[PDB]
Amino acid sequence: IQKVQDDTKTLIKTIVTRINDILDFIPGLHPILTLSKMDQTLAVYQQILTSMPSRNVIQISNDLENLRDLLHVLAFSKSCHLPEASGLETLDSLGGVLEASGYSTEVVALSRLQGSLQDMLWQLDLSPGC
Repeated sequence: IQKVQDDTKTLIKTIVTRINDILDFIPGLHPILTLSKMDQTLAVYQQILTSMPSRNVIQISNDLENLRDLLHVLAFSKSCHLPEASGLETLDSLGGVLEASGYSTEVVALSRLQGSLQDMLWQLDLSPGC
Protein backbone atom coordinates (compact mmCIF):
# COMPACT_ATOMS: atom_id res chain seq x y z
CA ILE A 1 0.00 0.00 0.00
CA GLN A 2 2.81 2.47 0.74
CA LYS A 3 4.38 1.80 -2.65
CA VAL A 4 0.96 2.24 -4.23
CA GLN A 5 0.95 5.67 -2.55
CA ASP A 6 4.57 6.36 -3.62
CA ASP A 7 3.61 5.43 -7.17
CA THR A 8 0.50 7.62 -7.01
CA LYS A 9 2.34 10.69 -5.65
CA THR A 10 4.99 10.30 -8.33
CA LEU A 11 2.53 9.98 -11.21
CA ILE A 12 0.65 13.07 -9.99
CA LYS A 13 3.83 15.21 -9.94
CA THR A 14 4.50 14.04 -13.48
CA ILE A 15 1.08 15.18 -14.75
CA VAL A 16 1.29 18.50 -12.85
CA THR A 17 4.70 19.08 -14.46
CA ARG A 18 3.44 18.07 -17.85
CA ILE A 19 0.66 20.67 -17.45
CA ASN A 20 3.11 23.43 -16.43
CA ASP A 21 5.24 22.74 -19.46
CA ILE A 22 2.14 23.20 -21.61
CA LEU A 23 -5.30 30.91 -12.94
CA ASP A 24 -2.93 30.12 -10.04
CA PHE A 25 -5.69 29.35 -7.59
CA ILE A 26 -8.53 28.34 -9.91
CA PRO A 27 -10.61 25.72 -8.04
CA GLY A 28 -10.74 22.24 -9.54
CA LEU A 29 -14.09 20.62 -10.41
CA HIS A 30 -15.19 19.57 -6.91
CA PRO A 31 -11.98 17.55 -6.38
CA ILE A 32 -12.89 16.23 -2.95
CA LEU A 33 -11.48 13.97 -0.24
CA THR A 34 -12.48 10.30 -0.43
CA LEU A 35 -11.05 7.86 -2.97
CA SER A 36 -14.45 7.76 -4.65
CA LYS A 37 -14.71 11.55 -5.10
CA MET A 38 -11.16 11.68 -6.44
CA ASP A 39 -12.04 8.95 -8.95
CA GLN A 40 -15.38 10.48 -9.92
CA THR A 41 -13.55 13.82 -10.52
CA LEU A 42 -10.82 12.22 -12.67
CA ALA A 43 -13.55 10.53 -14.67
CA VAL A 44 -15.14 13.95 -15.41
CA TYR A 45 -11.77 15.36 -16.51
CA GLN A 46 -11.22 12.40 -18.84
CA GLN A 47 -14.52 13.13 -20.57
CA ILE A 48 -13.46 16.75 -20.95
CA LEU A 49 -10.00 15.93 -22.31
CA THR A 50 -11.43 13.51 -24.77
CA SER A 51 -13.29 16.43 -26.39
CA MET A 52 -10.09 18.47 -26.82
CA PRO A 53 -7.30 16.25 -28.14
CA SER A 54 -3.83 17.67 -28.63
CA ARG A 55 -0.35 16.24 -28.10
CA ASN A 56 -0.28 16.96 -24.39
CA VAL A 57 -3.97 16.27 -23.66
CA ILE A 58 -3.78 12.78 -25.21
CA GLN A 59 -0.62 12.32 -23.19
CA ILE A 60 -2.36 13.65 -20.03
CA SER A 61 -5.53 11.66 -20.68
CA ASN A 62 -3.52 8.44 -20.69
CA ASP A 63 -1.90 9.43 -17.38
CA LEU A 64 -5.32 10.12 -15.90
CA GLU A 65 -6.25 6.49 -16.67
CA ASN A 66 -3.11 5.28 -14.87
CA LEU A 67 -3.98 7.51 -11.92
CA ARG A 68 -7.53 6.16 -11.72
CA ASP A 69 -6.05 2.63 -11.66
CA LEU A 70 -3.73 3.55 -8.79
CA LEU A 71 -6.71 4.96 -6.94
CA HIS A 72 -8.57 1.61 -7.46
CA VAL A 73 -5.58 -0.53 -6.55
CA LEU A 74 -5.49 1.47 -3.28
CA ALA A 75 -9.18 0.98 -2.52
CA PHE A 76 -8.51 -2.68 -3.28
CA SER A 77 -5.78 -2.93 -0.64
CA LYS A 78 -8.08 -0.93 1.68
CA SER A 79 -10.71 -3.59 1.05
CA CYS A 80 -13.23 -0.95 0.09
CA HIS A 81 -15.41 -0.10 -2.93
CA LEU A 82 -15.24 2.71 -5.45
CA PRO A 83 -18.65 2.97 -7.19
CA GLU A 84 -18.81 3.17 -10.95
CA ALA A 85 -18.46 6.91 -11.64
CA SER A 86 -21.42 8.58 -13.34
CA GLY A 87 -20.83 10.00 -16.79
CA LEU A 88 -21.99 13.28 -18.24
CA GLU A 89 -24.05 12.48 -21.29
CA THR A 90 -23.06 15.91 -22.62
CA LEU A 91 -20.29 18.44 -21.99
CA ASP A 92 -22.70 21.29 -22.73
CA SER A 93 -23.40 21.62 -19.00
CA LEU A 94 -19.64 22.14 -18.36
CA GLY A 95 -19.78 25.35 -20.39
CA GLY A 96 -20.12 27.69 -17.45
CA VAL A 97 -17.23 26.20 -15.43
CA LEU A 98 -14.97 25.94 -18.51
CA GLU A 99 -15.69 29.38 -19.94
CA ALA A 100 -13.62 32.46 -19.18
CA SER A 101 -12.89 35.71 -21.01
CA GLY A 102 -9.27 35.96 -22.19
CA TYR A 103 -8.73 32.23 -21.63
CA SER A 104 -9.46 29.16 -23.76
CA THR A 105 -11.59 26.30 -22.41
CA GLU A 106 -8.52 24.12 -22.90
CA VAL A 107 -6.54 26.34 -20.59
CA VAL A 108 -9.27 26.61 -17.94
CA ALA A 109 -9.77 22.78 -18.06
CA LEU A 110 -6.09 21.95 -17.67
CA SER A 111 -5.76 24.66 -15.00
CA ARG A 112 -8.64 23.24 -12.96
CA LEU A 113 -7.26 19.72 -13.42
CA GLN A 114 -3.89 20.82 -12.08
CA GLY A 115 -5.68 22.28 -9.08
CA SER A 116 -7.48 19.02 -8.45
CA LEU A 117 -4.21 17.06 -8.84
CA GLN A 118 -2.33 19.26 -6.38
CA ASP A 119 -5.32 18.83 -4.07
CA MET A 120 -5.10 15.05 -4.14
CA LEU A 121 -1.33 15.23 -3.74
CA TRP A 122 -1.60 16.33 -0.16
CA GLN A 123 -4.90 14.70 0.78
CA LEU A 124 -3.62 11.21 -0.09
CA ASP A 125 -0.99 11.75 2.63
CA LEU A 126 -3.86 11.96 5.08
CA SER A 127 -4.81 8.41 4.00
CA PRO A 128 -8.29 9.51 2.86
CA GLY A 129 -11.55 7.65 3.25
CA CYS A 130 -12.95 5.45 0.54
